[PDB]
Amino acid sequence: GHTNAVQRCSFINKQKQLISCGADGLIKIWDCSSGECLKTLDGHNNRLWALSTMNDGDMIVSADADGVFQFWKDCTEQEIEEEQEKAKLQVEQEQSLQNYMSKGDWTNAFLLAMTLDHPMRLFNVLKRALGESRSVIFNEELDQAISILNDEQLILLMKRCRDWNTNAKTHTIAQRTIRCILMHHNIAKLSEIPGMVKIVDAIIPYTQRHFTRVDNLVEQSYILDYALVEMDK
Amino acid sequence: YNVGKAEKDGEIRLKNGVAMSKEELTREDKNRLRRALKRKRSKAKRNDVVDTLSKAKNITVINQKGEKKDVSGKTKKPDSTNIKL
Amino acid sequence: SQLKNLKAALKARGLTGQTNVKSYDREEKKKAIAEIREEFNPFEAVGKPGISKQIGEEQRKRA
Amino acid sequence: YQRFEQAAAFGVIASNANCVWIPAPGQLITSALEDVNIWDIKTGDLVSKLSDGLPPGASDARGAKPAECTYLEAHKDTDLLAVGYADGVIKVWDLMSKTVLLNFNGHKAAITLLQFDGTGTRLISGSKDSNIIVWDLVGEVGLYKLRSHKDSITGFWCQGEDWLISTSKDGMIKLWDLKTHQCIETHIAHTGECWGLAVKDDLLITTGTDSQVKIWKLDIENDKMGGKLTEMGIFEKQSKQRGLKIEFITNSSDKTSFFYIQNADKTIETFRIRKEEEIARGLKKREKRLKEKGLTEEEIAKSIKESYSSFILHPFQTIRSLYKIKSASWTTVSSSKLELVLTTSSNTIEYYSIPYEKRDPTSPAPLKTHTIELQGQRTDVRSIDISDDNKLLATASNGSLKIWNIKTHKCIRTFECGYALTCKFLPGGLLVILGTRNGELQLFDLASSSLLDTIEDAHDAAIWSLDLTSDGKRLVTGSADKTVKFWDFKVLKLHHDTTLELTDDILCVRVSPDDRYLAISLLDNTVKVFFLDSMKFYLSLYGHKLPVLSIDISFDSKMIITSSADKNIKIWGLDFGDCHKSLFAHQDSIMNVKFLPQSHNFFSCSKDAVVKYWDGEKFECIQKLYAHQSEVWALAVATDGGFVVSSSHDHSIRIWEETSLKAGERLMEALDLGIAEIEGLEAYNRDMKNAVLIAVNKTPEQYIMDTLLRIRMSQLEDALMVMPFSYVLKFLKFIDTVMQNKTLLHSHLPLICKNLFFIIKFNHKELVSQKNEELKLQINRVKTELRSALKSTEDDLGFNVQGLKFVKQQWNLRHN
Amino acid sequence: SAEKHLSSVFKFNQHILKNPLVAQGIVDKAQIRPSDVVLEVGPGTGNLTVRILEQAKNVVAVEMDPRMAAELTKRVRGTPVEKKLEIMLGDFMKTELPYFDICISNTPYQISSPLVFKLINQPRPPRVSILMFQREFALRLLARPGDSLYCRLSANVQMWANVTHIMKVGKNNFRPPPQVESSVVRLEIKNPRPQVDYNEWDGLLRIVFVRKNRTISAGFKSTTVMDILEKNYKTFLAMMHDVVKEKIDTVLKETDLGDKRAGKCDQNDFLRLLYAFHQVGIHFS
RNA sequence: CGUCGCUAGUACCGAUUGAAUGGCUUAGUG
Repeated sequence: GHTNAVQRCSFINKQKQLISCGADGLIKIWDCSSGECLKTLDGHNNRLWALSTMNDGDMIVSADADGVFQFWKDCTEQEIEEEQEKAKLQVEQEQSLQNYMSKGDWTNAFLLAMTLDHPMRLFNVLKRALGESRSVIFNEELDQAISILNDEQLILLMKRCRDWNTNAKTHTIAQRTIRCILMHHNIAKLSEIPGMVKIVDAIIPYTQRHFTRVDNLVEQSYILDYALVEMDK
Repeated sequence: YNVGKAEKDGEIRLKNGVAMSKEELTREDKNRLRRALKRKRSKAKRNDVVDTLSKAKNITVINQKGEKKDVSGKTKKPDSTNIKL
Repeated sequence: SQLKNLKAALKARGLTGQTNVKSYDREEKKKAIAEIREEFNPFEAVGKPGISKQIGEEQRKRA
Repeated sequence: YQRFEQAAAFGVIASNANCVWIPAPGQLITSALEDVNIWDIKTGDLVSKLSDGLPPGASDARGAKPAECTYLEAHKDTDLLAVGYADGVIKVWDLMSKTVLLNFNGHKAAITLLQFDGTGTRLISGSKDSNIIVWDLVGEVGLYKLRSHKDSITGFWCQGEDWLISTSKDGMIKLWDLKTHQCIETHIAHTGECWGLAVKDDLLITTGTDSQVKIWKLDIENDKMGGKLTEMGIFEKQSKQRGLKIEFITNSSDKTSFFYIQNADKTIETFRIRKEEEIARGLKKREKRLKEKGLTEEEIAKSIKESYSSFILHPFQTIRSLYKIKSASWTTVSSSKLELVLTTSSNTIEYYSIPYEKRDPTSPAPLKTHTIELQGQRTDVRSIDISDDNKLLATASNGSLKIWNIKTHKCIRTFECGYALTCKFLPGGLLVILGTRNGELQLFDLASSSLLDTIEDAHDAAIWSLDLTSDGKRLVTGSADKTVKFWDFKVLKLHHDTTLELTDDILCVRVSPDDRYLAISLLDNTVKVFFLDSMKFYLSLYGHKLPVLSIDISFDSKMIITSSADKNIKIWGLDFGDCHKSLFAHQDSIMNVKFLPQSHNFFSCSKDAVVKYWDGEKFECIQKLYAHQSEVWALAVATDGGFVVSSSHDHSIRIWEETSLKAGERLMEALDLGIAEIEGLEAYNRDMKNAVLIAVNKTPEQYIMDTLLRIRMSQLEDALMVMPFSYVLKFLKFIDTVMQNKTLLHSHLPLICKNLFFIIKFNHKELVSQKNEELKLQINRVKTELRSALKSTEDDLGFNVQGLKFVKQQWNLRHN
Repeated sequence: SAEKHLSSVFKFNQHILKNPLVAQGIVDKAQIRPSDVVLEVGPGTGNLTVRILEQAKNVVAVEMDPRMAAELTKRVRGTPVEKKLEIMLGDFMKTELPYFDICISNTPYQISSPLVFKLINQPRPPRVSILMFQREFALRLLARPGDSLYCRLSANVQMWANVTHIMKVGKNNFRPPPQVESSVVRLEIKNPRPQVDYNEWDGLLRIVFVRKNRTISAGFKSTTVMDILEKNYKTFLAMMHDVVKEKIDTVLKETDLGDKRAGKCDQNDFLRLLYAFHQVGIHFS
């Protein structure tokens, strides 16, 4: 696997792995049992002489012919601990979101869905929250929640509402979310957010189509006063 | 603007305008969506002689390494304890 | 019509469908092939009498 | 022909199923395959056996291999036994009734764990299908189920009906709210897979793949919406292997909490919770030691938390046993002593009693009170023979030789031996010959009940097979040594007469009933036949794809059948060495094939656990009889042929002995029901001043709207067109009640608007003629609320777009 | 996925005979017994192959052009001799070939020299092989001692087999006409194989055939001949340039071979030369 | 919209005196 000649080979991890320094300046880590390059380490731009290992290779130092000393340190357990922690947070959030939706705490559920990036839950939280509103825009607490979103969260939300708007069966929900944001943010600030305007571009044509619609459904409505006035005679 | 495929690898976005993050889908809906995709993809002179070679059974192909293999590309065709135990 | 009976008769004998399904001796399958072939040829559903002239010819090849 | 069936099965105390214990020191009920056995621990033998019925080998028996009962679980107060099978059917049993009380089949996979509630009405069922289904015996139905877990159900705990904890193979532990049927909170039991769980008082302990076992607390009334099940610390146990089962014991007078952890290795490791004031005393002592060490107060507090797990509990004992334990149970409780029962993988049940007082046990090592080995065999039976007199069955395996009487099914004589490969039994019932892999030939006499003579150097390699001449004077040996050796009895001792060289090792040897010739198998895939009188090569049998495992010789001696790992059984004609026919009988390698005496027909047994009867003349499987769950190693046939025996890796020995609404039309009906209902509701209220809707669990107006939503659009206009006026008046009443509920209107406003306009357009002349003044008010009210709704959405739309373009202009000006 | 594998072993990139008598003559001179399996090299369309199949228990055809193999397949499909034809496609010099009693080949001229020795070194070789070669290469095989075309190839092949001319084939007999004439020869491999080391026979033959018309003594005068040979003697002692010089002098003098020419020497002459060096401890290879 | 498949991965069950390493120990050398 080495592009240029290998000039140092030392065992690490007892029998399990071997590290090799190549004349490309590339330090390759291999699994002795399977003989495959597990990792390729590039900390030098020149060909190498020395490869010193300590603590069964937990500490590796490689010197460059240029005169650069580059020190690697083992962090497998450190990385594994990190991903373990994030999984613990993610599973906790997923459960709590589920509890809130069953309870109907749409505001807390709304925040969790944006963080977790769950569209259907984001659909359901807003859809049935609007229904409760039907029984300022959504409700005082959720409206406040909409106010606090950061620039990244706003862009993510607007990516949805665009995808929501095009379908006539779902444009109703998206518009009210757009209404709240324009009503609960500095409209100037929204423009500086990069990529927002191109999202703004796609909303306009579909909004006009729905505006021509509804106005026509309104237009057909005085079929009923034609009924009232006629039989009143 | 037209709705297309999901930008994020972990999501499914249909042309309907609905996005589906894989994490929140239940197992049953994951199965049918996989089946739904399956139906969509299912419907979606040298060659003339090569089929004749594959058509015939009594043809053996020799590679550069010298082994004998059939046209499809598969090799045409003991420990005492293992066999009895 | 006749096609539907063909699939059902073949399926009953195991002549159609995947063989590696998880969760009949071959020679008997051949016997089924013979029975299916003769049964679905009404000319040789059954035809009215007088359609074929095999008996007249074979009696004569004997002569 | 004459059908064959399985009469009586034996040779196995129990399968790899949990141990169920009843006091009596105690009695244990453990099951063998589908059947259930009851073994008294004091006696060491079974008091009685519980069998479902449907004997294997009968016509009514299903072809496919029967499902053994993985998990046995019992409730003393109801005196009922819940049996969980591999397929997933749960069968309720009563020990007194000797039959199935109730049959439940709702699991697609085997049942992992089970629990009767104290009331006995509800049985908690856990299966590998990742679903927990709560089953009601008195209800005869599953009231509900739990599906959140993504992996198999390793354990569950439900003392209170209100709340439930369940732990999965994946490792996530999720507390369950039963009435709402949702999981309260989710935390990972372990980074690895979690297999063991136990709840007692507030304490919760779980064990995973790694050594460390995790301690948890749960506050059932916390209601904090978080941190419901939380961990204080982890204490590292010695055994790296996990603990499948965890069971605890306390004595109220003692006020001491002991418990074991049944590991997948032989040693069961145990632990004990320390008594609180002793913990308090230990806390004071450790604080003292830290002051002499010189640690700061913050340091002093730190070390207490890290050692807090060590403060809580200590090991009272580590119990070690002779054989690997599949399951264990806490049998007896006493401050004076503890006694435990465990079922081993080697099919023997061991029971240990240990006394203790105060902190540590008096006995340095555990002591076994009783064992169950009379009916138990430690290792699978490699070779089986049937006695010539037919009243004795000879059974051979590693390090053990067992003789079983047919009628009793009980071992008359047990003989110590080596790793015996093949067993042979001389005529007249005097002697038996066993050949070991070590190279030794072991000869026993039943009357002597001991070995007569052993020749360790008889074969340097393993004696892979052995056979005798019809006269019995010559003994034919086939070994891995590549040489056939013939041993002649003299008065009694054996001496070697002649040896035959061969190119490969010998797999099997078969001497013809007529004694004319001997057949030899070898590794090169070739069978050879030698004349026995002359020891001259007669003919070969070639063409086998893989080595032949067994050779049998027909009574007429004209044909031999070679069973080989290639999975094809071939019959060969000796007169000219031709293969008359070859059949792919079994999906896996075929071990043994035996001619029925005085019959060309033969039985066959293979690794895939299928045993079949084949007719020589028809050359086809007479009968397919499937009984074993594992590889059938060997098969032997009686001299008369009345009964045939087979042995499988399960350790079980079986004896086989022959005996329409159109679109719109549905809208019409749905409209009548709801409008009839809403008219009633209004009717009832004025007075104060159906079944389907209940099952629908929706409002009477909501039910119709689903129907309307259900109607396809293309047929919708015709559905309204066919609709008579009298129903149209009803349909106007429907809208008004829907319009009263503002939430439902906006959800489905666009569809409602189009339908209303079509009806009024399509019945405008009918509408105007009607003189109902009330009809005015209905049309007036729907109008005013409809306008507000349509205007609202329009105003929101116009509001958004106008500002929406304003943003575009501002961004342009900034960048332009 | 037939295209997947056949394209990995071939890229899918010849003078064809049109004289029926030579094909009939070739099969006729084969004298095929009914119980003989024939290895046929260069089946081409199958004009020779079909005739062999009629009189043969089995025929194994080896082909280099996947084009031409299929035409063989199409010609024989649904015929009584279909069961008796096995087509091996690809290079056959590297593969260990099966047992065969006769070899009939319209051999590719590029592999003519490797082919003749593959049969000879084939364990239990074919009893008779009718091979079609060019005049230049064939005349070397048939060349007799003392002739102009007598060479190392003649000396090597003649002692492991006997080669005899059958017929001459003119360049007009093929199209597009090759620039060289063609011929048919019969090769009869000796059974038993004459028990002489394959390497030793080549070793002696080569050093003396560097200049066939020059004296054998001169062929050993080259400095490298002494060096390669001297170490070979050091091998004999392990299990001295002047000594090996003297030893060579005695051998050529005693055998009276030092003054003759390799182009005018017979099998016996080399064998005697081969011995006289073995006696004095010199082994060539 | 379903059932059974095929591919990738995770673990599980016991047979292959499974094999190979190391800790201690019997006995014989040292």
